[PDB]
Amino acid sequence: TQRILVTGGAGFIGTNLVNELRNRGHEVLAVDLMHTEREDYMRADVREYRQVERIFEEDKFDYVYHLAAEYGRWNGEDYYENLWKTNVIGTKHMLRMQEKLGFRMIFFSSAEVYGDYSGLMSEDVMVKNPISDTYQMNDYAITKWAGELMCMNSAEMFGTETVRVRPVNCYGPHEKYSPYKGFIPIFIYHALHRKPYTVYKGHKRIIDYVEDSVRTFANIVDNFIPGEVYNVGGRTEWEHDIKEYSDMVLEAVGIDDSIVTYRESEPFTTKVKTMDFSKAIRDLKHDPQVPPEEGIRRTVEWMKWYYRI
Amino acid sequence: ETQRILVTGGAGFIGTNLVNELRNRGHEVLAVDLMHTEREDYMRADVREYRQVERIFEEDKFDYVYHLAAEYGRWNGEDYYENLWKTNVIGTKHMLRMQEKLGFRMIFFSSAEVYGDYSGLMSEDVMVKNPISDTYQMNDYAITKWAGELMCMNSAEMFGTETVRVRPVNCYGPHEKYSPYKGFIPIFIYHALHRKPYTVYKGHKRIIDYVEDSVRTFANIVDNFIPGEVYNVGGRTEWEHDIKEYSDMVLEAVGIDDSIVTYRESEPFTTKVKTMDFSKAIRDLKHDPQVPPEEGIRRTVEWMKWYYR
Ligand SMILES: NC(=O)c1ccc[n+]([C@@H]2O[C@H](COP(=O)([O-])OP(=O)(O)OC[C@H]3O[C@@H](n4cnc5c(N)ncnc54)[C@H](O)[C@@H]3O)[C@@H](O)[C@H]2O)c1
Ligand SMILES: NC(=O)c1ccc[n+]([C@@H]2O[C@H](COP(=O)([O-])OP(=O)(O)OC[C@H]3O[C@@H](n4cnc5c(N)ncnc54)[C@H](O)[C@@H]3O)[C@@H](O)[C@H]2O)c1
Ligand SMILES: O=c1ccn([C@@H]2O[C@H](COP(=O)(O)OP(=O)(O)O[C@H]3OC[C@@H](O)[C@H](O)[C@H]3O)[C@@H](O)[C@H]2O)c(=O)[nH]1
Ligand SMILES: O=c1ccn([C@@H]2O[C@H](COP(=O)(O)OP(=O)(O)O)[C@@H](O)[C@H]2O)c(=O)[nH]1
Repeated sequence: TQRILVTGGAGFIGTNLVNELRNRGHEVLAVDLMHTEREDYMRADVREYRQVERIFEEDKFDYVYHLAAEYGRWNGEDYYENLWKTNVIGTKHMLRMQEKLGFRMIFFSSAEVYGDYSGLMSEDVMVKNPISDTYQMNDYAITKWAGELMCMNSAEMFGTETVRVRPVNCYGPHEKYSPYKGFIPIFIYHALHRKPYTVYKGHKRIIDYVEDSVRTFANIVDNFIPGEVYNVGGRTEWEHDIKEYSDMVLEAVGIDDSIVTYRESEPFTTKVKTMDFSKAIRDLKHDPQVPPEEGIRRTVEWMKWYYRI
Repeated sequence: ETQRILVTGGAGFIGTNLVNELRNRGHEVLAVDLMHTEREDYMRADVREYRQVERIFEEDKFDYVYHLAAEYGRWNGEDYYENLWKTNVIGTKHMLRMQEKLGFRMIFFSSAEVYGDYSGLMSEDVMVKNPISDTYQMNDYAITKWAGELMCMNSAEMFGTETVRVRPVNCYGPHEKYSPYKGFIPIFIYHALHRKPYTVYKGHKRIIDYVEDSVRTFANIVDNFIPGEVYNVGGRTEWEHDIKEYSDMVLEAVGIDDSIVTYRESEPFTTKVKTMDFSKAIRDLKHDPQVPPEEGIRRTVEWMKWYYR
């Protein structure tokens, strides 16, 4: 049993991951940007080196899961000061800590680093494909790619031991609605309130249920390979177009699509994210159990409970 | 037509030379930098601070903006990374938000550091068609310049902003003060003029460019501005030399031997060779440097003797 730090530990993936790691008997400190009522929790703004160093003055960590971030492509454009300071300077503070202390780190990147690539998003597309294939389309995507490069330069210069993960389209319990969240919680919250929402038809995604993904994220402790990078998401065969996902939300809520406005495609948005999960299947026992239809049913149920509907 | 031009980083090395070249052509030029000075047509503005950026534009309308404001140098970037990311990236995003509102034309200062450790001809299209692993940026400073380029291209795509990117290479000459964080030329010159020891890492090659030549090329962008373009600006492909050759030119111009020099094989985490292609600057920007390294180094030795009395 390891001592583990989860930054962004009060977020959506963070909350789920902290619970998964604790269920495995790890000792886990959750750190995030606000005070909470949680146990084994500490506020630390990762932009502030003093507050990052204070996390490490208490105890030694074997593993650090670094999720602390400004999340979302349009959040990143609208709040870019917070984005760059948190996602990049915060990551560099974590790397300076890792170079001093020698913990193992799991860096949270994003499938947004593949840009608008139309082919199979294998991890080696960010190695052997022409650079123009994956040009990042928004500041958020660039912060995650800069993070990856900084992790590799730290490894080269100081022998730091880091695994990078590229999460994909995660949904499920502990993801609150806001207008800056992804499509699934937008669709569910709006459908639950009979409020109109837009479907941009011309795109496809693979959605991953958070309970599955954090199982895989937690498996990195059991087979940690310094220098590696993994796409972590659902299954290649779970790819759907956006109307298919909307129709699953509406069916689980029990209404038709009269509240839906159909548009052809969202500008400046990736068309398709056709992921390859073969490396996670190989090294991390990746084996997701909850496909979109069942996952959306569970997420509708959780939001009804959470919002006291 | 005489233009109204803003130069950020206008009290720095290239900035001071560029402001002078532009004013000599009869442009109206406001210089902006991080400190108060005695200079005329000068304003302090910290480009990290949006309010201070906005204030630059509340007085005057600018036709062209040369954006040089930056934390310069790979080792400076590692040692002062907070300042690096906030100035080089957040500052550039503030300038792009201003460009989106006001519609001025911008020249963005990147770096040949964006080519990483590439061993082939560093043509601009290496950052387009070559495998991404060929040019992985090796330090935070290099990443900030590549991030800036991507942000410029995303602004052009989303808002129709008109930007030319330049990749300066290894610039030297008058108005470059010595510090320990400067590049190899002023380090060699200053130390030699003071009989102070310095190291030569032999296993590298560079092409060095005299600043009065480079700013003539930078000023020429006003006369032929092609939205979306990117140019390497430096000396000539055939001015390539190994580091000992440059040391020997400095020592000869000072009038001493190399007893102050310690020879090492190669500098870790440092690009081996920067074999630049200037064919695009020759085509579009009348690039025609008059001052090769031998003569350039003589003139720079002369200027440092005057400055440091
Ligand atoms: N589908 C996905 O959700 C997805 C996809 C790709 C990448 N990611 C990445 O996975 C991670 C988790 O995403 P999420 O969906 O849980 O988002 P989230 O916003 O719910 O989680 C991020 C957490 O980081 C915290 N945080 C922000 N700035 C901070 C700071 N300065 N100091 C400390 N904490 C700070 C936030 O308060 C939040 O709780 C992020 O790194 C995100 O970029 C997620
Ligand atoms: N000199 C070279 O060989 C070379 C090579 C590649 C790229 N570049 C780029 O060219 C530009 C000029 O380089 P230089 O050699 O003249 O360096 P320099 O440091 O002399 O010039 C940069 C200037 O930016 C100013 N500055 C820094 N932070 C600022 C802030 N927040 N607000 C306002 N001003 C700020 C500095 O005070 C300085 O005067 C930089 O963008 C640099 O990265 C130079
Ligand atoms: O209201 C909406 C929102 C989104 N969509 C569509 O749903 C798809 C998914 O969009 P999301 O923004 O949820 O997800 P994206 O994959 O585009 O990026 C999102 O998830 C991955 C993260 O790394 C990014 O930061 C985040 O913005 C897109 O095709 C979008 O057009 C709608 O049809 N309607
Ligand atoms: O004291 C020094 C500093 C640098 N260099 C070498 O000079 C070259 C130019 O390095 P600089 O940092 O000036 O520029 P860059 O590497 O960023 O092009 C590199 O090969 C360095 O190894 C050197 O021999 N001695």
